[PDB]
Amino acid sequence: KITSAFKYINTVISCTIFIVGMVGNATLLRIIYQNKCMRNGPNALIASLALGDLIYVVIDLPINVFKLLAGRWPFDHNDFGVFLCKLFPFLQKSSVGITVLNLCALSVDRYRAVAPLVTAIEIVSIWILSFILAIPEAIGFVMVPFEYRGEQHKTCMLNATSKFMEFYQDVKDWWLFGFYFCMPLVCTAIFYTLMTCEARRQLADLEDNWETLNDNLKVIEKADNAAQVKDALTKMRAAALDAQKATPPDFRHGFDILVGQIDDALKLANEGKVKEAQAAAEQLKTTRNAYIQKYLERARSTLKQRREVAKTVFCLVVIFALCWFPLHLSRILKKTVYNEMDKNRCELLSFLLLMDYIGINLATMNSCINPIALYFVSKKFKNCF
Amino acid sequence: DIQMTQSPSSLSASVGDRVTITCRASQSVSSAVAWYQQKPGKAPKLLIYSASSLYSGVPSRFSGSRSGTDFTLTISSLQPEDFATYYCQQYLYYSLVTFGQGTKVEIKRTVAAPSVFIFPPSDSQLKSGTASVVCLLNNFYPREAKVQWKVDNALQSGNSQESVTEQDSKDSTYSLSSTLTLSKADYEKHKVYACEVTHQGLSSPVTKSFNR
Amino acid sequence: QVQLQESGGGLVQPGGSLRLSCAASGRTISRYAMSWFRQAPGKEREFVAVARRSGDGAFYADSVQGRFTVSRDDAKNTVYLQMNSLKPEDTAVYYCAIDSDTFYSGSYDYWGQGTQVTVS
Amino acid sequence: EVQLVESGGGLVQPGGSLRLSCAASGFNVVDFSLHWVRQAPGKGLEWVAYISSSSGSTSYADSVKGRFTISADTSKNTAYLQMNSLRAEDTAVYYCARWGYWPGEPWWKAFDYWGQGTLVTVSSASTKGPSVFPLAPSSKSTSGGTAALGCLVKDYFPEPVTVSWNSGALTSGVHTFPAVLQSSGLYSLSSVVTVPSSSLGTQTYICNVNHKPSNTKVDKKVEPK
Ligand SMILES: COc1nc(C)cnc1NS(=O)(=O)c1cccnc1-c1ccc(-c2nnco2)cc1
Repeated sequence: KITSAFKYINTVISCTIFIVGMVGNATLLRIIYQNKCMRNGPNALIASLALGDLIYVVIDLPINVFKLLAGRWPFDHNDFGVFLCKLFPFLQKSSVGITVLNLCALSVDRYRAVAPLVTAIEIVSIWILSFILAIPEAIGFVMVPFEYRGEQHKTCMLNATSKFMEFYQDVKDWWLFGFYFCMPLVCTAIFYTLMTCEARRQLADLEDNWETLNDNLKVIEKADNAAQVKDALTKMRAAALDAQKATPPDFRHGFDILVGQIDDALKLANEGKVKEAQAAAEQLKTTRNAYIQKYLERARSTLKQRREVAKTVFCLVVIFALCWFPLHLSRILKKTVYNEMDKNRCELLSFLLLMDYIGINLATMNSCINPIALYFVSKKFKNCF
Repeated sequence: DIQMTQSPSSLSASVGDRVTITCRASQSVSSAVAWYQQKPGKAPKLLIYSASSLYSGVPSRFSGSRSGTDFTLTISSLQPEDFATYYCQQYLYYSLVTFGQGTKVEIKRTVAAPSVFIFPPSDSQLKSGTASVVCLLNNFYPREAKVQWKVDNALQSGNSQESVTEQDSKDSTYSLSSTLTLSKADYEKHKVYACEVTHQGLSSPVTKSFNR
Repeated sequence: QVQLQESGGGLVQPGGSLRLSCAASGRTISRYAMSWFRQAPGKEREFVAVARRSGDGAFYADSVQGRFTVSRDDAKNTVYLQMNSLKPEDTAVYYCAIDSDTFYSGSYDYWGQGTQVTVS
Repeated sequence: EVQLVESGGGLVQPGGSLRLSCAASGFNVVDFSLHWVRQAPGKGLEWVAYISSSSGSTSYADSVKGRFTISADTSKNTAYLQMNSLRAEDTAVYYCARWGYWPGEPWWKAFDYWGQGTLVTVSSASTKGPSVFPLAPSSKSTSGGTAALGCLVKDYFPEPVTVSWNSGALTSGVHTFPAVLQSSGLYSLSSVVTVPSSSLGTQTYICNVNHKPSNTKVDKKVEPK
């Protein structure tokens, strides 16, 4: 029926997800630390995500299977075995933090490139903050008694012991909602909008300058008197002086020589001879085709590459947001519109618990799925496979 | 070609105030603008070049900025030395150089009312052959004022000169002198000469007349 | 031909404040300046404050400098006098005028109907 | 020690010729280009002409083309401007400025050094001294209040004129207005003193004027009517 099949499928998913996570994270870690071409900005953060995934998937699923197939927490005959029911919730709430703040950093840094020590400092700060924020959940769980098989045996559960724990259990659900699924989903969107606007502006400016140069060339080629060449060369000079600023300190020498030839042609036109002005402007085509086309192509390719990395940088966050929502959606129904007298009675009371189990399962499966997409969507990793 | 327009034309501000001057260009000069400062009886000196850059030796309060084809010069602290005329320039190429109209910064104070006097011609001028009357406005702020001469209750729109003094240092006031000159015959053909003053402070225009 | 009267006044006590405005229609204030006065008993109208066109500045006489404030809004055609720290000699009939020139010269023809702000 | 001096200014008749100079110290003309800028009296700035010695290039403004010529001398390190067929609009103050060459920062630096200036006046009439008249206030004009007297000077052709009251005793309380073009040449001027005191003993208040170029000294008394 429902319960036996639920237990069997839970054991199966735990057993498979264990090795799936170890394989994925070990593979990604090896590639990151060995491939000299792989190492870059985002790759350190991705390796951090993989390692945070591994440090949760190594131990936490086997003990869940133990509880599934035994009904009793292991190591109950000793005295240390209590703190496991503290370590089990300690790790989990840590790992999600690592996955959350990082998906803000990927949004923070990716925009900055479009607009080392810093990465190490950010990683250390993120890890320290996530570990610090997960101590209440460790201090909350503690052993509780009951009578079973004739002995006072124990089940790991949350008990109201010290006023700090009380104040924690009042608002833990809403604090989790307001932190782990609210701030990133807005910050990433804001940074995405900023990045898209900036990229569009840069493309527009570059295209406008190049088009100005080409159309002015064509106009001078068909010119007939002094005024036309004068105005066209003035526009050319303005466009070249505006475009020279985009060069990062090769290309600057080319822009300087272009402006110099424009100045010579302008002087010849000022002297009053149109034909000599056309002859002077003839040489501009060679400098164009030998200095400007290359830097235009390089800039276009580089901006393409930045878009390409942002693609996966945000596919990760969209997958995370899709995965975490249903559990909170099912919890909030049992907290705002709880099955007091509202609807369906026996159906809803168990329905909320059923989707809570599904939410737990999907939240755990997020701790394995991310490598799959990184390889499948990014494509760059495939090249390294 | 490539005209430049300076929007403000006279600014009244006190010490410790913020001032901003705007400049607009017709064409698309990239970043070739410069800002100049001139004090009376002296050559201009450079303040800002490339639309944001400080020359060596200038005070650090001066700042400049660019947005599209609009350029802005800002001063945050108005020390006493910062009361002069300011000019805009574009230098895209050697034979294409134009200047703006100019913006003057002046001291601000309360509004006063012009004291007016009228002086009739003396014997010496009429003995020579030419007659001239003067009307005087003293110690008024702000600068704008209007003096109207009436000859026998008939308006006259010629042979009148106006002279205005620069801002004094005692009380930051102005003085104005208006002189009307005529011939000998015209000074005896009519009878009444009057001058009336209108200013933003006085409610009804003031009048002083004499008949001879 | 422009009807324009200030709303406010009535009464006040020492250490108080008010707010008056002869906002007018049928004539865009965007092209002129608004000037304000004070008719003390037994004295000719005395200048108090003037507000020029937008972005040009506001001037005040020495009697009320540092106490009053004039702000103008072109879209609403509303010009205000937020006056504070009133004095026993402030009791006088306030009027308001709009000039007839764009060179900030002297012309005060359109006079308001008259508004009362007495003290004590 | 970058420094520029001009010369050659003066008074010329309508339809004449004149020659200025621009001396440069602390640099070479083969590395910088030279420009002339005008300033009409009580007006703004205006560009006139441009010379570069290295390329031998010259450019002129629209209003001065065909009447001005510009040249340079590298051995003497000087720039020369010659004007012919002058009009009454040409009267202004002239400035000499320097500008760098394109590659690099000197082009962006714009006009960074200027000369002190040279005054040119296009005149028709010759010099003569001034006519001095009094301006006295009547008793009814006083009416208890302060009454101003004045000294009027007319028909003079210097640029500078000086007016003094009681040989500097009446330092505070007087205004001298800028001179005005009057009519058909010549200049007019007035000096006025508010003088609150009404004492007849001190009512002398003589006005003394000086006309230096024509060597004229006139003294007048404003008798209180
Ligand atoms: C609102 O809920 C949650 N919000 C967030 C933000 C994260 N996790 C939540 N739920 S969770 O239950 O912590 C959980 C979520 C996913 C996988 N495993 C567990 C889980 C399961 C069992 C135990 C446990 N400890 N002792 C006995 O069992 C502890 C943890």
